[PDB]
Amino acid sequence: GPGSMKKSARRQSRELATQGLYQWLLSNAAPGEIDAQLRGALGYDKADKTLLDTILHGVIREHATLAEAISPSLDRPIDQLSPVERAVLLIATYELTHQIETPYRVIINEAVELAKTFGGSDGYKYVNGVLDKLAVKLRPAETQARRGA
Repeated sequence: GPGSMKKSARRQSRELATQGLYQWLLSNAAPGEIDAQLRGALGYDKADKTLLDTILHGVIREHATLAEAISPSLDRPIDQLSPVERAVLLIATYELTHQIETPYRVIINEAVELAKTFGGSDGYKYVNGVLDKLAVKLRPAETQARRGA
């Protein structure tokens, strides 16, 4: 399973978890509703840099299944967690799992691209603004490099 050659693989599962815990404390939705994301994507077995390769294939293949997996994971239908909320949370986390060290630029870009259909004029700025706040802490040097042209 997880390599964890020298230092614990547990870090990865935490970096995955912080997404859900953030959405929890930030969106202030019911614990289980958000917790469900891990019921669909079990972090334990996938928490390690070796599994990431497995994960990207799971992204290309099981993206749709993952998105749908939220509905049977709860006692309630998929739409409980608002369209934008779930759209961003599930995809961003699934990517984050294998993109923990990847530029927020690309992750946010993709998130914004999805936000188009879900939130449109509000959504694309909304998702940028919410992720930005973390990015300025997890990658300050890059966030300070704001190039308009």
